Amino acid sequence: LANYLTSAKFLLYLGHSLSTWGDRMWHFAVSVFLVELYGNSLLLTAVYGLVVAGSVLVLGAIIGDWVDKNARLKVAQTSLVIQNVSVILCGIILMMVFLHKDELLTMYHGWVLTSCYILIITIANIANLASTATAITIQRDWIVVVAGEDRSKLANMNATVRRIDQLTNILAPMAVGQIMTYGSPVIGCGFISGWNLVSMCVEYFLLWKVYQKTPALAVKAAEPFRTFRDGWVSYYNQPIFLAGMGLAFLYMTVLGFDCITTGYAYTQGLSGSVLSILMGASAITGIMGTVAFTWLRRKCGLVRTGLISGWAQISCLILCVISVFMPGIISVSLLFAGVIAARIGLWSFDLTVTQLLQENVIESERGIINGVQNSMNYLLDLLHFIMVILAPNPEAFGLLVLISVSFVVMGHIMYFRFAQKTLGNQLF
Amino acid sequence: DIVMTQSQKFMSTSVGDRVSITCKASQNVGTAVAWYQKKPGQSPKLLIYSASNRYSGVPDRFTGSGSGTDFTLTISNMQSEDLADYFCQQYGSYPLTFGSGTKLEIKEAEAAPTVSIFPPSSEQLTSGGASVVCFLNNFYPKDINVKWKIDGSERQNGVLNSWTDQDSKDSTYSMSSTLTLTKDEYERHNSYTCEATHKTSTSPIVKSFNRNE
Amino acid sequence: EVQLQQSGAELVRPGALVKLSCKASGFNIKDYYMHWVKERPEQGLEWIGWIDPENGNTIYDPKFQGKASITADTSSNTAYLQLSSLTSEDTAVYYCARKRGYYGPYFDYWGQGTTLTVSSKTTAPSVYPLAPVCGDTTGSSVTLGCLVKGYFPEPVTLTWNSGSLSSGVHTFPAVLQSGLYTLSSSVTVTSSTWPSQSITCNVAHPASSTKVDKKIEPA
Ligand SMILES: [Co+2]
Ligand SMILES: [Co+2]
Repeated sequence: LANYLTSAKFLLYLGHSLSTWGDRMWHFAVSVFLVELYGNSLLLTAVYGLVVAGSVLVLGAIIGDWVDKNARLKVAQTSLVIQNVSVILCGIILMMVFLHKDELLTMYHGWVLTSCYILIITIANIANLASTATAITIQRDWIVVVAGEDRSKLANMNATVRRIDQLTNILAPMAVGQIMTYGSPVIGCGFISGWNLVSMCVEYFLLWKVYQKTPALAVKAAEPFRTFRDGWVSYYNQPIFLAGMGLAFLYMTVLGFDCITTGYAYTQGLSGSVLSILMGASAITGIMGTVAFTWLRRKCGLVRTGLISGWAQISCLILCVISVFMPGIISVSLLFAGVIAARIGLWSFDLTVTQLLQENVIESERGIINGVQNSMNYLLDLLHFIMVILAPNPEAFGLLVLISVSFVVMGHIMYFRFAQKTLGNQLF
Repeated sequence: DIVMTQSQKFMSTSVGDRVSITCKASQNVGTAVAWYQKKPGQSPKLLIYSASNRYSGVPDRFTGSGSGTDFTLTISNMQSEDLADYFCQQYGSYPLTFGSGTKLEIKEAEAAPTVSIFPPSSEQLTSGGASVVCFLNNFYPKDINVKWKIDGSERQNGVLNSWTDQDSKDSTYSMSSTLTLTKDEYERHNSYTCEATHKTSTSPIVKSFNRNE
Repeated sequence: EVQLQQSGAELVRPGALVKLSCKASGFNIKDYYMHWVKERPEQGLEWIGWIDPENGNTIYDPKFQGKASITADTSSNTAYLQLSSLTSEDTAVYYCARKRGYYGPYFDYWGQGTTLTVSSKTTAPSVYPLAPVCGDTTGSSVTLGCLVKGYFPEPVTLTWNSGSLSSGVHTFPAVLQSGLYTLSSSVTVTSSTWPSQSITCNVAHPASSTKVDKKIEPA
């Protein structure tokens, strides 16, 4: 309309779409670099996960207190520059070793095939730290200042951000796959480096624009281990604490669709009912869970939006539970009807808690409580990897669901204790 | 429910003094405690939220401190625009509860009341009732006790005591009790006395009148 | 400039209904939660409940869940509280307050307060007054006084000498008795005008137009 296309609400969807696309192409590239190395997805993939999770679990509160105490534009631009420079610097190494593979040049401990993995993981970890800083600042700060005082416009911005994430999580791997199989997987990596280089400048510009277009953003209000407990007791002294923990418990889940494609995904061929539809259906219930949020939130409010988005997830995971017992092939039918029909309650619950954290957390503590929620989210994602490794046998799976459904039911009791304490012990 | 408690109803202070008002929860609120100040006949205004943050635009001499269960508002170098009521609200959980409040008051030296008894009036005497007033004026500390001794018989029933507010010119106080007896009650008795047991002097200031006079 | 203006000064026979209004100006009632708070005479603040104007969800303090109904109208930008089956205990000042989240750190803006009086009486005042001086030795300050009693339901302004008074004019706060009221006011100055050319008390109850004067004669 040329009137909506220049709003600061749209130059934010755009600057977010570009960042998410860059991050996701680069994740699929690094996921195909882990095939020029140990072909297994258990040891080395889970160790990549452990490294990124540990890094953010440690530095979440320091990153948060850096987001607060400094500025709004310098923070966004520093984090943007850092992530895109680290992405091109990892893509260059990825290429310069994706060509010269299996050439041990020196015999000492700095040899190639392992210093390459160490360097890729360190630079990927810096990329992830920077992108977490950008997530904190942009979403939890600029969506709340841009959305003004409007509890139904902020709901729409949250659901919109999530829908962009959900469609990019599909379309970015397919684009980079057609590039990496069209010509070759070396020009692919060089291309993702170039893409990230140009979109760095584009997003630099878009952020500067959104800053000029809403003047409410220019208005601001053992030190490392000091500000690690000055952020983990604050996050505990908050009245909203019990919801941000009930959310963190939904991350220690093996039934998360991305991980079930690793183990217990055999006997089904690609493009028939797996990555063409079963990867494309979980992107439908991810849009169909963000449209239930904005709807339920009007009819029944933001605390009973989390209470129906909880007995929805729990009730569809009673399908993944009757599966492993099969009481009166079938079993793989249900387990995937559960993992997919329970993303309606998981993406609707993720959005209430995101919006409770947004309007109930003071502006001064807005980055600290939002770093310590990230750290809480990985601390439970870490204990997710610690459980897939040392328990990787096919026989030992019938239990990685029951102790992955129990952290769901235990994260929806820490919300039912939040609800019953906020709006009517006997009123619901 | 969390029951916020403020031990002191009154605090006697002086200008330029540091006064610390204390508030005590009944459960672990965390840092969920805000501090309001209200002056007589007004609406409560914010001072300090989340137990330490100073709301934007309140002077820099209001400080707030504490965590967990025991909290403190602190006025450094108190001025004369601070004599008010202060109370702590908790927003840790619903229903919200407020502290019952703590009234500041400028502190004077000490004084004893000028007790003055006044016998029933003629027009009231024909009105089926006779009320005897005593007017203790310009007192020291707020608290005081009267003595309704008709025929040296302390009558605890039918009394009404009303105390002023600290005068802005002398920081003193005043009070007035009135025994409300019947027209047949003031007749059947003979003596009428009022005494003020203030802290100023152990010898009570007793004033009395005679129905013979 | 954000304001909340309230309807004022209602007087209600007990057992009836009443509805108290709170009109917002400078913000949208809909972006906030609206809270009602009660302050009894010489008592602490008490919380009645909130209403979410968007969907009309109300939460009450369990001791108000019977006889409090908070409603709101966004079109008029105004919130309402209905008190039902009124009693003597209901008399208090009601405040309307504005909070942002379910756990907003504060009530930044407050209503002016609405005094609600629940009683079943209405009459004029009886001004009876006299100075006392007998059997005394040396006069203190002749300490004259006044007693307005049995006022039906109004705020009297008994002032002596008609602005000829001095700082020696102490007005004792009024108090209820048999559903009527009672007050008093004392003066003590200029021990020469006692017995000699003196001043008088003038008390005027507006709700009854009882503007009566009474010059206090000696014993
Ligand atoms: Co990423
Ligand atoms: Co996994």
